[PDB]
Amino acid sequence: MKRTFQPSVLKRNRSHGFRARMATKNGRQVLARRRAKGRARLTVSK
Amino acid sequence: AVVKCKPTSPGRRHVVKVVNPELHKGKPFAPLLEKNSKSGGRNNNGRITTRHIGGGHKQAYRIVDFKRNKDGIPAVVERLEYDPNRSANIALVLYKDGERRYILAPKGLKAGDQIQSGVDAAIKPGNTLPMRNIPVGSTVHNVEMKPGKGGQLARSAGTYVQIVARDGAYVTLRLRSGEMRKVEADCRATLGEVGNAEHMLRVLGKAGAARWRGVRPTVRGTAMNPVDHPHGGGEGRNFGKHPVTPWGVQTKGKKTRSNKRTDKFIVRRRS
Amino acid sequence: MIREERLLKVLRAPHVSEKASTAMEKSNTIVLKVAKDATKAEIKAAVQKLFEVEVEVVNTLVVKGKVKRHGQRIGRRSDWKKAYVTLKEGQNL
RNA sequence: GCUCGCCGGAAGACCAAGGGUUCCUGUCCAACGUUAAUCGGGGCAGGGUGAGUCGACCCCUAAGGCGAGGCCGAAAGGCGUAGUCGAUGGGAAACAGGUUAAUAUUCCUGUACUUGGUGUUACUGCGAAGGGGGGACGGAGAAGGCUAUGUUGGCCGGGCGACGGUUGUCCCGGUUUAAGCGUGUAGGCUGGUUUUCCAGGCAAAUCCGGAAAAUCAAGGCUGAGGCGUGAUGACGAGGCACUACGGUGCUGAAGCAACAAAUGCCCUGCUUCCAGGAAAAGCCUCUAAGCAUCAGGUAACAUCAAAUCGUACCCCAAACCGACACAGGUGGUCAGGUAGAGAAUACCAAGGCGCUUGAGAGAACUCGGGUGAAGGAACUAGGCAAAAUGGUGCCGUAACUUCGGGAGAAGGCACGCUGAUAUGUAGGUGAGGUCCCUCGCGGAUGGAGCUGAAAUCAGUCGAAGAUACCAGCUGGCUGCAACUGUUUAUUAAAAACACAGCACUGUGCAAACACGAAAGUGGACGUAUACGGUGUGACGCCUGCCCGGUGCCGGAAGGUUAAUU
RNA sequence: AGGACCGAACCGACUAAUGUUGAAAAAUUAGCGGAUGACUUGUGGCUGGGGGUGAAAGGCCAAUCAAACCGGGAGAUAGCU
Ligand SMILES: NCC[C@H](O)C(=O)N[C@@H]1C[C@H](N)[C@@H](O[C@H]2O[C@H](CN)CC[C@H]2N)[C@H](O)[C@H]1O[C@H]1O[C@H](CO)[C@@H](O)[C@H](N)[C@H]1O
Ligand SMILES: NCC[C@H](O)C(=O)N[C@@H]1C[C@H](N)[C@@H](O[C@H]2O[C@H](CN)CC[C@H]2N)[C@H](O)[C@H]1O[C@H]1O[C@H](CO)[C@@H](O)[C@H](N)[C@H]1O
Ligand SMILES: [Mg+2]
Ligand SMILES: [Mg+2]
Ligand SMILES: [Mg+2]
Ligand SMILES: [Mg+2]
Ligand SMILES: [Mg+2]
Ligand SMILES: [Mg+2]
Ligand SMILES: [Mg+2]
Ligand SMILES: [Mg+2]
Ligand SMILES: [Mg+2]
Ligand SMILES: [Mg+2]
Ligand SMILES: [Mg+2]
Ligand SMILES: [Mg+2]
Ligand SMILES: [Mg+2]
Ligand SMILES: [Mg+2]
Ligand SMILES: [Mg+2]
Ligand SMILES: [Mg+2]
Ligand SMILES: [Mg+2]
Ligand SMILES: [Mg+2]
Ligand SMILES: [Mg+2]
Ligand SMILES: [Mg+2]
Ligand SMILES: [Mg+2]
Ligand SMILES: [Mg+2]
Ligand SMILES: [Mg+2]
Ligand SMILES: [Mg+2]
Ligand SMILES: [Mg+2]
Ligand SMILES: [Mg+2]
Ligand SMILES: [Mg+2]
Ligand SMILES: [Mg+2]
Ligand SMILES: [Mg+2]
Ligand SMILES: [Mg+2]
Ligand SMILES: [Mg+2]
Ligand SMILES: [Mg+2]
Ligand SMILES: [Mg+2]
Ligand SMILES: [Mg+2]
Ligand SMILES: [Mg+2]
Ligand SMILES: [Mg+2]
Ligand SMILES: [Mg+2]
Ligand SMILES: [Mg+2]
Ligand SMILES: [Mg+2]
Ligand SMILES: [Mg+2]
Ligand SMILES: [Mg+2]
Ligand SMILES: [Mg+2]
Ligand SMILES: [Mg+2]
Ligand SMILES: [Mg+2]
Ligand SMILES: [Mg+2]
Ligand SMILES: [Mg+2]
Ligand SMILES: [Mg+2]
Ligand SMILES: [Mg+2]
Ligand SMILES: [Mg+2]
Ligand SMILES: [Mg+2]
Ligand SMILES: [Mg+2]
Ligand SMILES: [Mg+2]
Ligand SMILES: [Mg+2]
Ligand SMILES: [Mg+2]
Ligand SMILES: [Mg+2]
Ligand SMILES: [Mg+2]
Ligand SMILES: [Mg+2]
Ligand SMILES: [Mg+2]
Ligand SMILES: [Mg+2]
Ligand SMILES: [Mg+2]
Ligand SMILES: [Mg+2]
Ligand SMILES: [Mg+2]
Repeated sequence: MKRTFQPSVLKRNRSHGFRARMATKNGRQVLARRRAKGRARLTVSK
Repeated sequence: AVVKCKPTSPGRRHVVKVVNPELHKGKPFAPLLEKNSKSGGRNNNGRITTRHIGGGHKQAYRIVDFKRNKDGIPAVVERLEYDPNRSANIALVLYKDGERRYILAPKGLKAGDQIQSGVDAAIKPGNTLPMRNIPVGSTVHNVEMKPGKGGQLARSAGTYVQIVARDGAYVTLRLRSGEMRKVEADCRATLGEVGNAEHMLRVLGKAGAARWRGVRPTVRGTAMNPVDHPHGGGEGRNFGKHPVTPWGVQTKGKKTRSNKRTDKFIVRRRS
Repeated sequence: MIREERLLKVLRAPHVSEKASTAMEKSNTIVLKVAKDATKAEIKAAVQKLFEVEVEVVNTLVVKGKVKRHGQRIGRRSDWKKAYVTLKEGQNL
């Protein structure tokens, strides 16, 4: 039974990483929202 | 020749192949080769804009000479070669100065034949001349529409254009479609038809043979749902509609051409 | 030429363990905790200048710090660099 | 610790992905572990990952992304040129032995190789953002030559057996050695050398392409394996002694041949086919500007340098994805013996395990199996399930057919072991020896030794010889779909979809059409023997009548008719 | 030669039984189909919600699909319980 989550660090970083978020104007809005909320982890980068 | 395959399997029973013993059996001329990757019918937005395209064999692009601009220099047909990118075969030709090129092989062309281009060239197959210098009533191919742009008409296997008339700066041509068109008399054309007229006599015989050529299956609109096609729906086999394309335009007889820019060059439509 | 200030910052301490003792007693290799950003050239220069011994070769590894628990809270110890410095058969550091 | 059982193309070993300290040692047993726990992948503390050569980084690019200017768009933004990123692909170099509780192609020992910088010698036309070559490429099939590997023999060390025999044609074990360096073989490809000239290669070119002669008839490129050296070495049985009995010090004999043999190598080869099978750099070469008694290039030598990051451990799994120590899922590499076609199957090797509650009893009933008198589908919606068939060789085989099929039709016969033919045959391999030569990794003769079917005859045992595992049930009529394929992940695999074929239809290329406020893009680097839409659905014989309705196509006189005025 | 035949790996999923607070939110066991191709698989990429993709089942688009999920309009509205 293959499950929906198949980890891959390269794909993780390329889809949800810090630079991926900063590439677009809506990702920077995601980053601003998380900074305003006070998240201890901004992105999946680490 | 045209060969029928013996029915040793259901996929071989109905296969008819066109086999040319005179086609080159080695690799193509490397300097004249380019890469062309597949698209799947998808444009720069990533969407499918043409349907039923995808897969097939990997192919290299052979840079074929459609302009035929080396005027006055004779060339000898080094050989004939298979081109995966067109229904016609190509001919590798060598010029007297040591330049090799690819042209469309016309009917009757063979290794060792001599070809030339320009106003002073002889009226024989494979020779390129302005249609102002080609006699009227001649059968030409690879016809230019704009002087210097390169041949665009009658480029498929077995196709040709007939020079019907000539009126000042223009020549009327009968096209394979049955259309009469006006083209500047200064446009170029090659003499003779395009070889490989047996290309239309081949039968693929199986679905995999169509898949080898990059064609994907065609689902009929009647077999879809109303949300998928205007033809979809029904409890059983129902149609009750005027046939239409997947986007709602009538598809049996309704005319779609609209070009007032080039309407002036159409002497008569194909019918 | 690496400066003396850099050489003085490079080396952090000696490493004391059974493996380090065996290395010293069998191959003339001293094991040192060095700075994380210390290179083999910097370690060689620092050891020669400050320990007044001749060095044959330097091998380095980065040791990653362990995840530990203190009162049911989770912390991590820092990574550190370990250098195996081989001396020239008569130095006795 | 000794027995027993299980896996052994795995339930063994090594990795990538993913995880992240789960690794090793000491210590503890609260909680966790479906039970106890002294044990643990649990708690705590300490330790452990060593590289010029392995990988990343790095140079080069694919799909694709981003993209100075630019084009487009209410704004946000979209697209895209020059560029720049982007592996899953191309690009230099290390092997064997030893070693830790835990790392090793990284440490040690021995023996190597690569790239670059400097300095000294000599010889010298060097030079790119340009030219050429090369890198560089498919499927299938066939065979030869090899090797990894195995088997047997020889050799060496040990043994003489708890119960009849075992000094022998007896038993057990071992019989191993790398890269590198030298040679250049089976095989594959290609005619060499010189001269003259030239509308081609964004200009030049001595380079590539082309034209014309002369001359030599063997030159060159590639290439597994073998051989020598590496190696007077390392390893090596067991022995001579220790052990804190987990493990250690010293010695060390033989260390060969024949046969069989890969799916690995020659082989990016060869043959053939059509569906016609990446790119760029590294690399070789040619020059331009330029420099030109300098730079730069080539060879030799000496010296320096090769940074940084990963490296523990699990990795078909108790450590990854599944909430679990979960009968699920998960890419690559290795591939022993007997039997076997086999990577199936049975039993074993090396190696690893007995699956974290047990002990009893021996009710109904449930689950998974074995056997069954007489009957034999009478069961049931239905032969569901089960039972049955099953291998090889040979004989034999119907309607129908699109001539291929149907067909493994159906049906039947033989099958173990022993001896002989022949103390091992036909065939395969093939030493020494002999002889010759364009003397070598050579040719001819020869057959020793090894290996070794299948057949016939005779005998022989059992109820049974394809003895286990493994391994088609067969035939007749009929509907549907021509066929192989696809489909409702998780109640429907079908007669549904697709399909080759057929027809109608649009489209003359700035194509129709589709995605896009647009720019652009696909169609297509295609051009009517092409492309799009629609319907039908191999093939055979065919496809009748109706244009009144609805649509489409053509017409353009007349009637009506918008903005406009 | 072949969308050829028999049959492992590999891909699938026709039958039955078990299980159905399961070992498992789709499996196990015994049989079953394809197995050189319209095959299968790793790595990376692209297509985005009235949108995609679909050999077409309204199938699939993160255990969710006749219009995904997340946040907001929002305390929608509810002659109904
Ligand atoms: N010092 C030790 C003993 C000594 O060497 C010895 O006994 N040699 C015999 C010789 C005796 N002649 C051999 O017979 C065989 O070939 C004979 C043919 N020469 C025929 C019979 C056959 N059994 C016997 O096989 C052979 O056995 C030995 O060597 C064998 C070779 O590998 C090994 O397999 C075996 N393990 C080993 O005992
Ligand atoms: N493998 C067994 C499978 C099975 O038993 C089988 O199909 N058997 C066929 C039967 C089929 N009916 C037989 O025709 C033969 O007699 C026919 C009698 N009229 C005529 C044609 C002739 N070929 C066929 O010779 C025979 O082929 C078999 O035996 C051959 C010869 O040893 C083998 O080459 C072949 N590998 C093998 O299949
Ligand atoms: Mg998370
Ligand atoms: Mg189409
Ligand atoms: Mg069709
Ligand atoms: Mg259709
Ligand atoms: Mg459609
Ligand atoms: Mg339907
Ligand atoms: Mg509709
Ligand atoms: Mg009906
Ligand atoms: Mg070292
Ligand atoms: Mg390191
Ligand atoms: Mg024991
Ligand atoms: Mg821990
Ligand atoms: Mg442990
Ligand atoms: Mg407990
Ligand atoms: Mg622990
Ligand atoms: Mg800009
Ligand atoms: Mg862009
Ligand atoms: Mg780019
Ligand atoms: Mg780059
Ligand atoms: Mg890579
Ligand atoms: Mg280990
Ligand atoms: Mg061998
Ligand atoms: Mg194979
Ligand atoms: Mg390891
Ligand atoms: Mg358990
Ligand atoms: Mg498990
Ligand atoms: Mg698997
Ligand atoms: Mg097995
Ligand atoms: Mg248990
Ligand atoms: Mg019982
Ligand atoms: Mg019972
Ligand atoms: Mg009972
Ligand atoms: Mg029972
Ligand atoms: Mg029973
Ligand atoms: Mg029974
Ligand atoms: Mg009975
Ligand atoms: Mg009976
Ligand atoms: Mg009966
Ligand atoms: Mg009955
Ligand atoms: Mg009854
Ligand atoms: Mg049954
Ligand atoms: Mg009926
Ligand atoms: Mg069917
Ligand atoms: Mg039919
Ligand atoms: Mg029919
Ligand atoms: Mg499926
Ligand atoms: Mg279903
Ligand atoms: Mg367009
Ligand atoms: Mg047409
Ligand atoms: Mg269509
Ligand atoms: Mg139909
Ligand atoms: Mg009709
Ligand atoms: Mg097949
Ligand atoms: Mg079949
Ligand atoms: Mg099969
Ligand atoms: Mg089903
Ligand atoms: Mg099964
Ligand atoms: Mg429906
Ligand atoms: Mg789902
Ligand atoms: Mg809606
Ligand atoms: Mg409101
Ligand atoms: Mg409410």
